[PDB]
Amino acid sequence: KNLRRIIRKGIHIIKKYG
Repeated sequence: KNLRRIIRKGIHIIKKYG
């Protein structure tokens, strides 16, 4: 995909998990 890092950026949630 494109802007994947940007697309998921706005989301960046799974990263705030653990």
